[PDB]
Amino acid sequence: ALSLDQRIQTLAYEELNKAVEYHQAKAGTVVVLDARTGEILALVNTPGRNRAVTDMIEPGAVMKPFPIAKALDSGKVDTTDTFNTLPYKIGPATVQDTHVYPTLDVRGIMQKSSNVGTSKLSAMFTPKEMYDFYHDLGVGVRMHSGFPGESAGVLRNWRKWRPIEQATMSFGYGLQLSLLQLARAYTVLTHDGELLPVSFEKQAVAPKGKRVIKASTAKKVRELMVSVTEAGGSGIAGAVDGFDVGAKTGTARKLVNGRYVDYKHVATFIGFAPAKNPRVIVAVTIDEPTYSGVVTGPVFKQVMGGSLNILGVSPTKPLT
Repeated sequence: ALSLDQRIQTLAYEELNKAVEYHQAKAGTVVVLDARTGEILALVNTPGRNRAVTDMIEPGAVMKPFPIAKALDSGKVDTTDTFNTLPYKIGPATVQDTHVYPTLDVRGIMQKSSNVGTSKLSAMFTPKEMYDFYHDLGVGVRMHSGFPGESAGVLRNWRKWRPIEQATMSFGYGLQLSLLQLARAYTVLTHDGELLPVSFEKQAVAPKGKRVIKASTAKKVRELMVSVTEAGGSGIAGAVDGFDVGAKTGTARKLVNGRYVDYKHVATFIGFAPAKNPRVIVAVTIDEPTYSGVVTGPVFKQVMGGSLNILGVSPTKPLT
């Protein structure tokens, strides 16, 4: 009475193992969720504990869709609004992007993964507003999936935030989530603005979402996220032939490993497809490979591609 699909589980397992071996990494995880139910279709880790659920990371750039969605959902910004995306200071700290652009619109902020752009969208909101939003996505909240050792992640009390911390949180540092929590947060994008419960049991009743953003906002964000896997986007390595894919990639950071402190870079890729009418969310992490997109994108691409095949979803465009 598990919701896991053996064919997808097997696919995930082989793709993860190939990537971990190839990049000589320390560990890895793949999660596949049903994008409209929250059921787990696959969950695999390298050998040891269930890191997908037990281990939390500072997610980095894969968090950026969320402050973007919040800004659009508020009515305060439009996708065509343009921002100064030059590096800037918060007291003595600098917020800066990997690749510097003088200005980007909201689409460009998504496409190029701008930390400056995201932090400026977040800065339109009070600490309490952003905290309440992250809390409502499930950050720092127990999913009660029925897995033991389930991490709640970390979301610090907004009464303690400095401006720099609000800023870094918008681009995924200074708060912490497990990969399963991250996949679950993505249901806000796939399930028309409502956060779904996560479950490994075959569902008998339709799950009830908790509305976080408008359906129209969720639809717009999934459209923006397509640019990420197209030419000019930071996630081109996880494009899937035949489909439009909304995705993010980034370098997450792991600061806790089981019961111990740690400090490791974690390549991450998460996304959903088909982008207009998503069926599944695939999330991948690979711990300490020895360029996030190039490491995890191929895993994401084969797991997502194979998952859509296995579920019988027709390509929305001719294969190249």
